[PDB]
Amino acid sequence: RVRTKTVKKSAKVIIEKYYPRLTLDFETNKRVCDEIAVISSKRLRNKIAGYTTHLMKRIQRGPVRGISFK
Amino acid sequence: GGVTVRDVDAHKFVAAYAAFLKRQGKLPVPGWVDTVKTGNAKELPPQDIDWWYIRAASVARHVYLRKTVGVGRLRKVHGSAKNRGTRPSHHVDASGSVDRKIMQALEKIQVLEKDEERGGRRITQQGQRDLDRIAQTVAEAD
Amino acid sequence: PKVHKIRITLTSRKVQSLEKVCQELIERAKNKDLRVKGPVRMPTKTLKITTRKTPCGEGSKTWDAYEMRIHKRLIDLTAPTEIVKQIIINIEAGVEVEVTIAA
Amino acid sequence: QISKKRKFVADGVFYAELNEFFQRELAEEGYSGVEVRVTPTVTDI
Amino acid sequence: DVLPKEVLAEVGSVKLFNRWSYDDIEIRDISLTDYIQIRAPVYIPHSAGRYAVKRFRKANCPIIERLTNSLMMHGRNNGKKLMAVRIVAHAFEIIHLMTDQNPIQVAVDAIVNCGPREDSTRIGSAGTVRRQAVDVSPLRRVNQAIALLTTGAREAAFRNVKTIAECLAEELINAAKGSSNSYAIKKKDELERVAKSNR
Amino acid sequence: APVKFVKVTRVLGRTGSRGGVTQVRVEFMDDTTRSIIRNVKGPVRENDILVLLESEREARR
Amino acid sequence: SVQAVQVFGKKKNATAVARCVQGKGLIKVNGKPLKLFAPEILRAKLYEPILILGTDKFADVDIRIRVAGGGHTSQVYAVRQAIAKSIVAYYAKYVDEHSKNLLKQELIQFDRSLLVADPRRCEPKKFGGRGARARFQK
Amino acid sequence: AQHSVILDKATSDKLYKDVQSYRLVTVATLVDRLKINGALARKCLKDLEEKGLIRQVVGHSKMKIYTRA
Amino acid sequence: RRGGFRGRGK
Amino acid sequence: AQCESLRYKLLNGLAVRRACYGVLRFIMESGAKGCEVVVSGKLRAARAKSMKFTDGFMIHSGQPAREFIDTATRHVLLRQGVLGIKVKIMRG
RNA sequence: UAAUUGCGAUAACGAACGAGACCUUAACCUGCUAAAUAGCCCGUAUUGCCUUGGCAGUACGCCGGCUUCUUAGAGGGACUAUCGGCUCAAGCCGAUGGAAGUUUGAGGCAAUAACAGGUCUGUGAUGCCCUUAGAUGUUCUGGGCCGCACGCGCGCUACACUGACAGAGCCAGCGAGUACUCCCUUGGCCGAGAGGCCCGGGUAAUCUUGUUAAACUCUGUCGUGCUGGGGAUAGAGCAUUGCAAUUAUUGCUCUUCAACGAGGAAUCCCUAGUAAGCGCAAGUCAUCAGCUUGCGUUGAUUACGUCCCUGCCCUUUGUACACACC
Ligand SMILES: [Mg+2]
Ligand SMILES: [Mg+2]
Ligand SMILES: [Mg+2]
Ligand SMILES: [Mg+2]
Ligand SMILES: [Mg+2]
Ligand SMILES: [Mg+2]
Ligand SMILES: [Mg+2]
Repeated sequence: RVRTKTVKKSAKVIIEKYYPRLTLDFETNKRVCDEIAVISSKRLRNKIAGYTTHLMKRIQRGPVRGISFK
Repeated sequence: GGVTVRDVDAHKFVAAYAAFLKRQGKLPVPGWVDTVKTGNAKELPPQDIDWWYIRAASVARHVYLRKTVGVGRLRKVHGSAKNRGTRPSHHVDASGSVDRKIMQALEKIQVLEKDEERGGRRITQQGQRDLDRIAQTVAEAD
Repeated sequence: PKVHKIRITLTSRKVQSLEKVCQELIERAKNKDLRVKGPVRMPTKTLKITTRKTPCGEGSKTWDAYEMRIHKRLIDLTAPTEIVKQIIINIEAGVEVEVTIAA
Repeated sequence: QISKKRKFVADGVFYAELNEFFQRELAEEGYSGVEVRVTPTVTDI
Repeated sequence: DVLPKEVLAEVGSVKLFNRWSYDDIEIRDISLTDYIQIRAPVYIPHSAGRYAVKRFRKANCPIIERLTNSLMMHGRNNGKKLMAVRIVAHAFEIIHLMTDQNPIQVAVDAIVNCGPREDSTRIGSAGTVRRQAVDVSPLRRVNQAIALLTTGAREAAFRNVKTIAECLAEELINAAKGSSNSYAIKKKDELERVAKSNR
Repeated sequence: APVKFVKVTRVLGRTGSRGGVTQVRVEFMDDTTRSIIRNVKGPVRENDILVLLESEREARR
Repeated sequence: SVQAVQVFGKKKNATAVARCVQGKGLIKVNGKPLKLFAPEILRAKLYEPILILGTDKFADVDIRIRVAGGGHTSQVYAVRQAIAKSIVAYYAKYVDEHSKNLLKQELIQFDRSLLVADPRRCEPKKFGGRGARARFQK
Repeated sequence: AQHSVILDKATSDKLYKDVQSYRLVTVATLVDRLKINGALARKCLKDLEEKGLIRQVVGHSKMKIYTRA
Repeated sequence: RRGGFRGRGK
Repeated sequence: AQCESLRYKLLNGLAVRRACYGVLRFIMESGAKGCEVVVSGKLRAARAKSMKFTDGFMIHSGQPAREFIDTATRHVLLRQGVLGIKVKIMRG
């Protein structure tokens, strides 16, 4: 269960471009991503929302190298 | 309370109706007994002597539960597998004359009548009352 | 002007064009104050063909299954005979329509 | 008067007939596919 | 009314199998519990379980059902649980008449006593065997005990006038004690002897 | 024979030429201090209980 | 008006539709009573959902079920699966659930499958089930 | 190997003095030690059942078992 | 008795 | 269509590579993100071989190869034998 | 990590294929849009039994109501969500909830460079050579491709009591069907049987078809004897298909009653609705399945590992090999 580069890049760019509007809850990010992005797959949208909600859990507790937001 | 065919066990009920039909003892027989195979797939005649009467009782039992039935349908209803030799077995139907005439005789005993409007044979007003009457004979027999 | 309770049957392999054909037909009929009956959902007709894949018989033995699907999506209406002629106009390619007066 | 299931194969073969003939005839004129629309009592290509 | 008069007798009391109880279980040893499951009684063994998906999921599964599965073997008898279940019930009825004790009382002691404790392992020696005589885990012990009991009945009843209904019963009653005249005992002691030699 | 009861406390990989045997650390359940290393043929979980005919023999590593 | 609820149960290919209507304590399956419709040894496998709950809680409930498709053990598993939804839907919808929750917890601790179905069907392959044909010389 | 299709007094006396002590009586037991045919054993079950000496435990079309009274 | 090909040695 | 253009140019006397190379430029101005041409047969020798020319992007695996890819193949007759041509174009 | 799948260190930076993504299908919806070629409730007439007020069946309704069950559209639904114990990270293990927690299950498609692999007997795809009117072209009659002292492969039926035989009980799914000539076939009659005759339905969710298949369940007969297990071989008789049935195309009845007691050295396939048991539909077809491709019924023991044999991938290393340890 390892996520590919397309999700890695999309999750990083969404997080750094739009940090505050989305939170640790997975359900909210599910509807946040597809409204502000053009994605051709439902499961891929789930892939992004699931991994992207993981990042803020560890950002909330200490910063992490390789990610920078406004 | 009142009981019907559905309220009694099938195995003992058909035996009871065979015993009841013993006492009337009036169904024509064209002499086919003791000579017929009762089915192409089969090889030996039934051992018990009144198979002509038990089969007719069971046929009248199932026609009570079915709305329209013919000889062709009963042909495959009573069929079974046949040992073709070294080839794998298949499904083939029973003999036609035996099943046709055993129920052709059953109309004139006033149990069921013809259904020429759409086909087949259906059960008659007073015909169903015969199978109904034995239901009470068996129900409180317990 | 005698109503005849027409019924029309449709057939196609693709699904979206046929669906939008019925989708556009239904408002054209409801807005004229015509009693319309719903778009019933007929079973899909699936067809398959199996043949040997290799053309010579050498090597390993492998099969493939071609297939084809057909849908009907029939609709009926209660209207006079002449009015239905102008209501089934402007149909696109592929979809074939057959009309039955059912008088 | 034929069933729909056999009709949908017969007209597919009809399309195949038109497509195959056109390669053998109009190859010089830059042929690239066709499409057929069937209407009652008249057809277009 | 809606229930048979037979089952109306047992409905008043605590739930158990209709013919025989599941109470008063043996106190004889340890290391075989936690792998024989008797806390949940069942009327008939037959059940469409999910016991073949994980490693130890089959450890919490009725033993009687395990016997039913092992009872059907040798090609022809695959999937015939209707045929097997009557045989198990009849064997449990037969063993009750030769001994007033509970049929599960005898069956449990048969399994807990007919399990081998040592086995020989295959270690390569370039054509020779360096049998190290390892021990056997409890789950493997009950697994082999079931197999020996069922294959004994099938071999004994093969081409004999006796029937498997009481053929199965007689090993269980024989194996309840140290009878030593059963097929299962022949293999269990034979295997222990070869492990003793190969120590 | 004075047969003894032992219980497994930890599993340490799978040894043997064919993976049938496993090497475990056992506990004698009579002197809780004592603990040795043995080999087992079947599947083993934590807190399982084994029956040992002879305890003096020891296994590799 | 009349109190009634409809539930359904499924198996591999066995569909068992049930109708629960407020009645007087009568139970019949496929029209015939429970004495008949089952194989003899599996006759035990139909009455447990009743006895585990108690006949006293079946005072004014009537159930009629129609079942078709599948095999012999499939029908008895479908009808036994349908009973749980019929009884729990009628109690949940029409009477206080103080009973319903204790019935549900007690029955599911005995058996979880009473409320959910088990999905199992076959897989197509180009040699049979899962095995290939015999090889000549490997 | 061969059994007896007819029952004589030499075998008849064995029944009425031994079945009072048998714990189980089955077709296998009779064909085993009485040296009688299976058909005769089945006859013996039904003839002696009505005499009031054995009681039914389980009945089946393939095997039947009887015990003491 | 046995063929010597296939380059097996000693 | 380009496949026939290549067939005509190779049917008349012309270098096989020059005819194939001209196609790649003719494809590129139209706006295709990639193309591939395959030529097989007797390349001026008794033994036969094949050559492939490729540029831009390429897909092989998914069903998008079924629609996003336009493919064609033709046979051309020469004085000595037969030559095969396969052309694929991906349109965005 | 299933993966050149990633975390990262870095004389490399940035990219292109393959994997993944993707498509079909099997699992959830008492929520939306609905349906007389699919059902339920309801209302009439009508039948039987208790008689009750009830229970079990029939026929009708076409705006009486509804879509849970049957059906296919638009969408929702799993993401490893939550929790515990490891780790900086990627990740792994267990539990709860949930229809579903191996990538949820199974498939389709699927890289570079290649083989003296197969096919000229699929093609009006094709070079060269050959015979072309005593024809290797075409066409008509008859025979042969099946001919048998022997060795080898893929299968079918069995060696029986966990069985055979006889009556009764009684449950599926995927599919197919009418021409310029009859294609699946209901019902009625005759006929031991195979078959024959007469009305009629269906170009098909409407009729065949509920394809009420087999296995299986209950009640009896036989009684371990190669016997009522087993059906090779052969005689006589009756029929259908076709222009034509002999070396019988096939089907049915009587009789004949072989070998075969779980199989040596060797050897194949397989991890859950899976193995095995059993049948059905379609293909070739005027008739013939012991063959293949799919569909459903009943439904298991044991493992959740390792590189020992037979093989695959990466790195270091050795070489007198490069047709490459044949
Ligand atoms: Mg790709
Ligand atoms: Mg892929
Ligand atoms: Mg490849
Ligand atoms: Mg014989
Ligand atoms: Mg066929
Ligand atoms: Mg050296
Ligand atoms: Mg080197």
